[PDB]
Amino acid sequence: QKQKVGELKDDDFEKISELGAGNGGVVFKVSHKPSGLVMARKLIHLEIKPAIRNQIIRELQVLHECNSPYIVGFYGAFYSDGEISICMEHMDGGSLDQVLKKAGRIPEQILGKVSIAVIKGLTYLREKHKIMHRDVKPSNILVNSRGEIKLCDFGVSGQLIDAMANAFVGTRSYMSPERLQGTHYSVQSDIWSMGLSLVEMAVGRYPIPPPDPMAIFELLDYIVNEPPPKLPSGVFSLEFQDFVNKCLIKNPAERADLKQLMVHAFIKRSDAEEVDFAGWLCSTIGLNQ
Amino acid sequence: DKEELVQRAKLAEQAERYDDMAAAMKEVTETGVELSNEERNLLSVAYKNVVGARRSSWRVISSIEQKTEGSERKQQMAKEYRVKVEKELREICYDVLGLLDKHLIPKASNPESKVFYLKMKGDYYRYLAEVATGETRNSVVEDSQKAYQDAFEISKAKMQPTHPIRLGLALNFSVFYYEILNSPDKACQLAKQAFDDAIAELDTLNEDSYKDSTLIMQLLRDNLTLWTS
Amino acid sequence: DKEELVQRAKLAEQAERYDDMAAAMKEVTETGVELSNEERNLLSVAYKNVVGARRSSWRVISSIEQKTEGSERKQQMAKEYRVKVEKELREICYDVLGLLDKHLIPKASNPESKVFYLKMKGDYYRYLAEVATGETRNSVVEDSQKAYQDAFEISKAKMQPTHPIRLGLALNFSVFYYEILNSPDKACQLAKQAFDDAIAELDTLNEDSYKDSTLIMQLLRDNLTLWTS
Amino acid sequence: TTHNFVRKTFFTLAFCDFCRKLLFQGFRCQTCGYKFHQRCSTEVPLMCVRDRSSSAPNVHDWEIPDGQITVGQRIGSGSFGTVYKGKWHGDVAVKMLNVTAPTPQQLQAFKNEVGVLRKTRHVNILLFMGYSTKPQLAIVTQWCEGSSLYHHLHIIETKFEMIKLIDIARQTAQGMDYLHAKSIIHRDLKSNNIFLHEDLTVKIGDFGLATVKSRWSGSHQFEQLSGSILWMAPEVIRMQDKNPYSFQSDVYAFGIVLYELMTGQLPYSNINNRDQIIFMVGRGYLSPDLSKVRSNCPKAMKRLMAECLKKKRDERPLFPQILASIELLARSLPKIHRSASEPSLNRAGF
Ligand SMILES: Nc1ncnc2c1ncn2[C@@H]1O[C@H](COP(=O)(O)OP(=O)(O)OP(O)(O)=S)[C@@H](O)[C@H]1O
Ligand SMILES: Nc1ncnc2c1ncn2[C@@H]1O[C@H](COP(=O)(O)OP(=O)(O)O)[C@@H](O)[C@H]1O
Ligand SMILES: O=C(NOCCO)c1ccc2cncn2c1Nc1ccc(I)cc1F
Ligand SMILES: [Mg+2]
Ligand SMILES: [Zn+2]
Ligand SMILES: [Zn+2]
Repeated sequence: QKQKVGELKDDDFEKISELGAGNGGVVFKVSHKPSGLVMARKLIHLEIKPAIRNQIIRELQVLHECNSPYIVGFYGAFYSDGEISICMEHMDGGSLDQVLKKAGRIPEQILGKVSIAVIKGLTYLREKHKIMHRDVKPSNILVNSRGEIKLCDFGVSGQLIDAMANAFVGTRSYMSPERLQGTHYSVQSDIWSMGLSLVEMAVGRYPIPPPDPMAIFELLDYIVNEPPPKLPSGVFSLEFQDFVNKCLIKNPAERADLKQLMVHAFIKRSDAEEVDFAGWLCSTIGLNQ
Repeated sequence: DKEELVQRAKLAEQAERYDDMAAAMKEVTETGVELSNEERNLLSVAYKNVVGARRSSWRVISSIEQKTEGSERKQQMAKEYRVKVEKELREICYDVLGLLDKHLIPKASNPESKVFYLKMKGDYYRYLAEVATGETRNSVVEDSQKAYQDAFEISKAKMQPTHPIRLGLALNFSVFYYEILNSPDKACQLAKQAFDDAIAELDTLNEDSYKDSTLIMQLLRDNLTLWTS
Repeated sequence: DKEELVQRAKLAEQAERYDDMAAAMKEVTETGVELSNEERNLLSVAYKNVVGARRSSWRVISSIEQKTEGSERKQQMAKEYRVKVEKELREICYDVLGLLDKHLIPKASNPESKVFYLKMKGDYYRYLAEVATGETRNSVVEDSQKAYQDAFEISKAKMQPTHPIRLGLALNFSVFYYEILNSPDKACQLAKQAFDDAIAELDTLNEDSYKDSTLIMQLLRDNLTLWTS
Repeated sequence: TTHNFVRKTFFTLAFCDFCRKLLFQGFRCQTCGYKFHQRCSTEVPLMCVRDRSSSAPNVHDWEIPDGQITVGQRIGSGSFGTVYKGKWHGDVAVKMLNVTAPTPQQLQAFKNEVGVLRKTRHVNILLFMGYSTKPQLAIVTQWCEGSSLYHHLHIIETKFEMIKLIDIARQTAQGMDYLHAKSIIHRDLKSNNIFLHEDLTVKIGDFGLATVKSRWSGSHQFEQLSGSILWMAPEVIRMQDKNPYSFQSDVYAFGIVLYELMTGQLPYSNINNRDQIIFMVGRGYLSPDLSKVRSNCPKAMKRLMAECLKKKRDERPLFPQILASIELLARSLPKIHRSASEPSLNRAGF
């Protein structure tokens, strides 16, 4: 389908519907009329010098070679009418942030399949491209009705990460405590973010504030100076509790790596379990099988 | 021509020289033509800076005179230097009042201008009041008293409670009451009253004078907080 | 008698009036009395400040002269006024140079004081070098070339390179090279040579000599960081 | 590294750099210009890197209805609303405030705020021509031609002579001093909200409007921090204070604008993360680096910038003192650009 897509132009697209509101960007379901396909078009409005913009579009062309069953497919990245357009594969299941609100909580056996997808997603990006995601969170893990679980909004363009760091302000954070203090430990920060994401959906609440709202500054200060969040005792299996604990060790070196997590008791069990994820997702959302 | 004289005085003001400026503005007033709003502030700045330099000289020389506390020719010489700079101080203030009461006060169409020149007159009589100690004190003290009372009547009549000039008069007349007459009770009453009325029309503050208005306001508050201690 | 006039000069210094101190020290050096450290230091302060104030005023007048040339004969009166400043700038500097020929140079029994007076001569030829243009400048600058060249030799042979008078000599001669002759590479080397030598011989100074030296070398670092870029 | 002092009788307007009252006679460091009193000399140390009471110093329904605002082209969105170039008795700037559903309690407070903003008239302030309630909320301000300061300093990166650079900083302090004189907190001062009208007059916009930022839930207005943080004071970042938006919070934001104009770069140009800046600034760990400035900036001028960026808000000066200090060296600017000379020696003692 990607070979049917030549050069992407603004007038070749037709608006269908908005996928959801964002902090910095907006995403629309669009029809590429020359190809006749439904893409997810993200538009980012950055007030940057053209030299930086041209470099951003240059470093996004790296996504053409990020092809795997745990990475959201990519069609093209171009600039028009003062907005950066990133055209990617449409995921009809939305983000796990949207699925979380619709589910209330996500079952442990479902989160087992998500963990495997995120780990293998982060492994692909770091082995084949050696790029740290630096944004792992439920809103950036996309799912479709086919049962695919794919990572998106990873840092392939270092110039794009610096650009939006100057522009916007977040209310919810999944940044590792060592990154907040200016210490870089490769993909150990992405593993922290995954563990925090896994606690959020399983509990059905936010990990940073535990009953057992806070401003962005109070959230970051808590992540750095307080013990990490943990799953409630009794209601989750000891393997799943141990998995997220190894993912949320504040010490980035003592924190489990991608190779260590792949062979964890929770992952080895979940990899063996037969879970109709596609059936559960469409059931949760209200779609048909 | 007048414009060559006011540009010369303005240029000399930019060079931080207050001898050619004062001479130029005396030469302007000697023509006996009525000034604008602009040409007046230059004259006040010139004859404020010239006395101000001698005032600072008088204060530090008088402090050294009260510092020495011996018995030698240093005290006699410092007294000779005090009476020298005091006589220089007297010559400047007499040149001002000679230039003021002969060309400007008797020919003053604008009542606002009358409050301005009577405020200056009371200021320079207070400048002569603080230095001359004896029988001649009681003449210039009563002269400044009449001048400020005359200015205070026209301020209370036909001025704004938020105008720079009425606030300046209230400020100079309050420090006159504190320093010269040493009745801080009526100075406290006066400054508090002037500060209260100054609050009423706080909304009525146009761009023409926000800096001056708030500057005399905070100076009034600083003088109050000094005197209520 | 002398101590009374030095007391008057100090009293004039504290009182900020400088023309009285200039006259009060000129009349003392007019006699030919043995001039000690403090006695020549007050003279150096007096004749620095008095020419310095008029020099800054000329700098402002010369800047305002060149603000807009697309204008009327308002510049005409300005550059004749600039000549008025020059009329009260050169002759007062000549009042200092004739003084060096009267008493200072012949009545010197210490090389250090000879370096000091030759530095002052070169510095006052350096101030006259700025306003004076044409063939006069050539005549003016040639007097300083021999003045700092007859002081550096003694500075090198009789005083340490950490000496504040030798530091001030290298500093003034460095700015002479930069501003007048416009050889900034020779100015940069000279300074670097002066500064490296100062660092090469340090921590040998007196207790009093821990403020003036540091200030000169600190200004030397300021010139060097300014002149690298 | 030692302050040499001189007896100096200030002839212009100057404020002591501990007590910050009107200074007449006292001391001045001949290195920086950190002028100060003789009275409060025994309370303040050196910082470079019964008395005569003062006298007179020297002298130098606003709702627009429907069918009137021709909403034109979409210009750009902000932190509380989007701008369109509208026509209304000439070109105006419309702003559809992000708050589209205001409660009769928030709506009342907005109408009260507009009351004060409509009573503002300064050469360095964008005119506030009311708002519109029929088509939701839409602040209507004077339309600016030319371009924003952010656009001229980080887009085209056209640096201007220090004379023109200082002038922009002077006119900003002039307009800002007027707002604080009328007791109006800007809450948003940044190069994005400063325009150069036909390339000369500075116009400050998007000031006040505290009630249309931080959507209410009934009768409250907890300022939920949002927008941009490069200009936010550390006290403003924390939001732990009942109110973080004071004059000093605005003075800090002003100090960041000084940094922008002075160096041509936005503060912290070595971090690829926003959350890192929010945390470290609010914690007092990150400060705008003062080692990227030009090699001709006088200590007196540069020091002003350092005073506005004080982590504790109570240390920062107020605009009457700032504007005096900015202006003070604008006059000694050309003379001090020339090379240094031999100074007068110690001539001081305490
Ligand atoms: N009064 C105005 N006149 C002309 N252009 C304007 C005006 N106000 C905003 N703009 C333009 O609109 C664009 C962005 O609009 P804004 O919403 O003001 O952005 P912003 O300043 O980041 O938002 P806030 O609310 O001040 S944080 C800028 O590029 C300006 O050129
Ligand atoms: N491919 C996609 N399919 C469906 N929804 C998407 C897709 N890409 C982005 N979105 C949605 O777009 C919204 C904006 O995302 P973004 O601006 O990156 O910030 P955030 O993920 O933090 O909300 C999110 O709510 C997300 O669910
Ligand atoms: O998406 C991002 N941030 O969230 C939007 C807030 O404005 C984002 C952030 C960093 C980044 C570096 N290189 C691309 N980056 C992004 N985009 C993006 C990445 C991968 C895919 I597949 C699709 C995308 F759109
Ligand atoms: Mg996202
Ligand atoms: Zn003080
Ligand atoms: Zn200093």
